Amino acid sequence: YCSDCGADASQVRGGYCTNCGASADRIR
Repeated sequence: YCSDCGADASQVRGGYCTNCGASADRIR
């Protein structure tokens, strides 16, 4: 998941969370 908004890991792409824009480091 994305720690900054809680979107599902499957929603990251190109090094960012494609929902809220967070960087890849914030995924857990």
